[PDB]
Amino acid sequence: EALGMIETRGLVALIEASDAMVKAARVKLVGVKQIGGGLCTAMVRGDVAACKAATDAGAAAAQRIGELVSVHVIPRPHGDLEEVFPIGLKGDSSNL
Amino acid sequence: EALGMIETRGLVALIEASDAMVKAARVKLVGVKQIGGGLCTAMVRGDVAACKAATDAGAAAAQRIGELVSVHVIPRPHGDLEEVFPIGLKGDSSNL
Amino acid sequence: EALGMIETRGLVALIEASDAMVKAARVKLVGVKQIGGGLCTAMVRGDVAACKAATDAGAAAAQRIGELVSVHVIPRPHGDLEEVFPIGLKGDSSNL
Amino acid sequence: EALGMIETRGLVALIEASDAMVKAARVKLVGVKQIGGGLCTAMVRGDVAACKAATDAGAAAAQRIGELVSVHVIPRPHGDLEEVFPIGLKGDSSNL
Amino acid sequence: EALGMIETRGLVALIEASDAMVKAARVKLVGVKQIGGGLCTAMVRGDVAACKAATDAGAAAAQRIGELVSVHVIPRPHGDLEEVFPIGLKGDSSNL
Amino acid sequence: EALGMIETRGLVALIEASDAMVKAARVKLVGVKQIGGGLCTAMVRGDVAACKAATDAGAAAAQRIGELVSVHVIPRPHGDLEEVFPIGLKGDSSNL
Repeated sequence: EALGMIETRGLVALIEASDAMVKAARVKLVGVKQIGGGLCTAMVRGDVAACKAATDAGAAAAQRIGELVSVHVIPRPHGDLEEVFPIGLKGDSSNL
Repeated sequence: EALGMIETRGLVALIEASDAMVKAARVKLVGVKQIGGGLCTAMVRGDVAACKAATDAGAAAAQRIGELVSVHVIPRPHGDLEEVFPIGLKGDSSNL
Repeated sequence: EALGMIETRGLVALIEASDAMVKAARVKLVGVKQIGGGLCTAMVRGDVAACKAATDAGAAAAQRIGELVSVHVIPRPHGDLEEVFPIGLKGDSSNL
Repeated sequence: EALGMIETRGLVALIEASDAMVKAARVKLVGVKQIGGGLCTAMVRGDVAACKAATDAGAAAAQRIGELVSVHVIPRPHGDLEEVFPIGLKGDSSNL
Repeated sequence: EALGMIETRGLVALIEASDAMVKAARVKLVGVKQIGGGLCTAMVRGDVAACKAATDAGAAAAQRIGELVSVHVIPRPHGDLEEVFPIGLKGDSSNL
Repeated sequence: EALGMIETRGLVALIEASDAMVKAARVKLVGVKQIGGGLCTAMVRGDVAACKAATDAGAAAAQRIGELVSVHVIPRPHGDLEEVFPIGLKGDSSNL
C-alpha cells in the first residue's frame, strides 16, 4: 500500500487534517509521531489514488486552521520503513 | 459524539480553558496532549452544540490568561481518530 | 479545594516559587508538569484564600529569580480536571 | 559495515530520504533518532560504496521536500558506537 | 538540609558546575532535571554555608564554559518539595 | 579515570565526533544524553592525556560537519557525578 503523510505545527491542525484524509478516501490512519518543537505527523496507507486524495484533502484542512509543515505520498515505501517508523498496517510500532 | 479541542502555549491557560469548557456545556474532557515547544492541547466530547459552547467558553478563558494556539470543533470525527489520538470516550489511550 | 498554579520558564524559579507558596499559606503542592520549551508548572490545592496567598507569594519569588509565565487561581475546579492533570489531592497522576 | 546518516528538520523529509537511501543501494535502515527541536536522524549500514549512494540518494530527496540538517558516511565506525547509538546490525537499541 | 541549585543551558556546563559544587563544599548532589529547550538543573543538599560555597563554586565554573541560567540557595526547603522535585536525601525520585 | 565531553547541536556531528574521540585515544565511550532543543552530548573516560586527545580529535570532526556546543575535560570527576550523569565505567545509567 502507498503511504501519505502530513506534518503540521500544532496538534489540532493535524487531528483535523487526519479526519479529512480518512473521510475523503479509502485510506487508513496508521500512526502519528511528534518530534518536539511542536512538529507532528500523521501517516495513512491505502491505494496510490487514495493517498493522493487523502493527503490533498488533509492539506486543505490543515491550512485552514493551522500551519502545514509538509504533505507527501510515497507510492511504494520500502518494507524497511515499517521496521523503523509508525507506518505499518498492524500496530507494530512507535511505542518504546 | 462531536470533538472540541483547544491548543494553548502554556499549561495554565490550558487548564483554565478546560475548566471553562467543562463548566459551560455538557462536554467531557477526555485527554490532553503536549507536543514540545510548550504546545498543549485539550480534547472534549459531547453533543455538537455543547462542543461549540465548550470551546467557545474555553477560548475566551485561554485568551484572558495565556496564548491560544487554536480552537476547533469537528462535529463527527472518524472512528479512526480514536485509535491514534487521546480523543475517546474510554481511557483508551495516549500513554505509550 | 481551590487550585493555584504558577508557570515559570526555568526550573529553579519554579522550585523557589513553590517553596514560597507552601510556606505562605495552608496549601498543598500536588504536582508539577513540564511541557518542553523549558516551560514548567506547579499546582497547589487549599482554601480559596490560601491559594490566593500562596500564588501571590510564589509569583513574587519567581519574578525575583526567573521568568514567570503565568499565575492563576481557579476557586472550584471541575472534578474532570483531576482525571487529566496533576492537580489532585491523592497521587493519582501525571505519570504515564 | 559502513554507516550513513541523514538528519532532517521535519519527519516527512526524513521518511522520504530513508525510502530513497534504501531503494538506491544495498544498505539497511537500522534506526532513527529524534533529539527535540524537531531534529531527526536516520542511520543505514552497508558497503562503503552503498552508503555513499544511499546517502547521496537520500539527501537529494530530503532537499526536495524538507530541510536537510546534514549527510555523512563514516566508512568504519568504531564498535563502541553500537553500544551508545541506534546504529547496529541487530535491534540492539535505542529504546530506554 | 539546605538546597542549592544551578541551571545551565547545555549539559557540559552543568556537569562541570556540579563537579565544582561537590568539590568545594560538603554538599551532596542529589539529582538533575531537564525541562526541554536545552535547560538542565542540578540540585545539591548540605549545610547552608556549604550550599553557598557549592553554588558559588558551581556558578563560576558554569560561566567559564557554558551559559548559566540561574543560581540559588533555599536555606530550609519545605518538606513538600521532596515529594514533587528531585531534591531529596534518598533516591526518592524524579523517575516516572 | 578522567572524563571528556562534547556537545553538539545535531546528532550526526555528535556521532562523528564520538567515532573520532574513540579512534584517536584510549578512551571509552560511556554514554550520550540529549536535553531537547536538539542539544546532545557524548561522554568518554580514560587517562587524562587520552581524554585531551580524544576530545580534541572529536571537536575537530564535529566542527567540520555540525555545530559544536562545547568541549571539556574534567581530569578527576567527583564520584558523585556517576550517580546522577551517564558518565560511568559500567552501564549504571541514564535510563529512567
